[PDB]
Amino acid sequence: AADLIDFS
Amino acid sequence: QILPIRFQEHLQLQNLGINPANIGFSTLTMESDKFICIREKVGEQAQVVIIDMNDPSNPIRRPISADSAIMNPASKVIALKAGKTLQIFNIEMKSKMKAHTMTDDVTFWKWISLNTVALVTDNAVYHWSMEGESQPVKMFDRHSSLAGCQIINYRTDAKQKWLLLTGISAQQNRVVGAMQLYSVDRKVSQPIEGHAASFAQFKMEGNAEESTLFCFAVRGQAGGKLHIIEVGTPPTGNQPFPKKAVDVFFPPEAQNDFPVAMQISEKHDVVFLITKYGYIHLYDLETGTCIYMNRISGETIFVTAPHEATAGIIGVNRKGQVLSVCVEEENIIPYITNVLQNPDLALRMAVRNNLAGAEEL
Repeated sequence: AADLIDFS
Repeated sequence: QILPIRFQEHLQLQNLGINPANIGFSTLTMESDKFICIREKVGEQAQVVIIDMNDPSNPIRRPISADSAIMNPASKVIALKAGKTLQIFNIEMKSKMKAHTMTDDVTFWKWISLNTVALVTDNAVYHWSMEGESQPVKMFDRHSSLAGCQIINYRTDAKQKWLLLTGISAQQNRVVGAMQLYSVDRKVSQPIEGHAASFAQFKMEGNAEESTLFCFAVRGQAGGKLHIIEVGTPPTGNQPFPKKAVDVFFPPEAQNDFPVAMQISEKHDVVFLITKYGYIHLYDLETGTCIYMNRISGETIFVTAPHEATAGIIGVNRKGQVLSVCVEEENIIPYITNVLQNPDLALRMAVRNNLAGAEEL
């Protein structure tokens, strides 16, 4: 399951 | 001209480029006075906007694929979900702290403490501790009286032994509140008609131990009532807290109004009640005596939290005004003596909560 938030 | 409460505007979210279409119950969360989170689609891309209330003019936007976002009350730790997929992130560490996959969609969730998330599904309520490798634990099964309600809130006492789930629905063309009060120790549910509630700790003079109080407000057929009840057997040695019932007034032009939020000040031992259609009420926690009533707005305040600084209540309305109400510590005792003509209450509150103005009565 992919992260539900992107910090990039 | 002196009022027993103080209003304060902290923020207009439209001054930060928040689109008013995202200022509502399902897209804006305020789990404590420290942060507001807003979910916005900006082009194709879902984002969360995080407003640090200590640095409000510098919000951070981050892409998400979550259907819901709730910030921890104390820490830049965010809980995100998409259907059954739950994730916890420490934002400063850019790190996934915890993940869990539920077997039911979570229709409502919120932080009930510094370290615990409450999850409501179609049929049950769970607590998920952030300690170690804890996974969600079922607290109780939902009562049939809340079946097909919009879940609007969940609250607990300090020790998480008394749990209260609140739903609303349209019945006979009014908004009817259905609450479920659960005893963790006795494993029994009590359905209660109610619109808004809070627990509170209150130490009666002549008691060694605090009492655990359950306060709720309802607009029933009987009309507006507020109740203050001790839950659980008093600590041994303690006198029991005598139950209070008092009326909640609605004016004739607010025939469709009802309570939507309650916060209790443990500094002042007062109950703040806010109605759907913009009225504020202040009640004494000890006696239930109505201290004050007034219209804030025509505007619905759709989310509230404790305001730690003022021991008050903070909220957001559909315009994006971030507004707090607290006791005006300088006026409350003069106001109760002179305007309410209740020197008895005035004097009790003066010594109980160490306030000024009962020197002269």
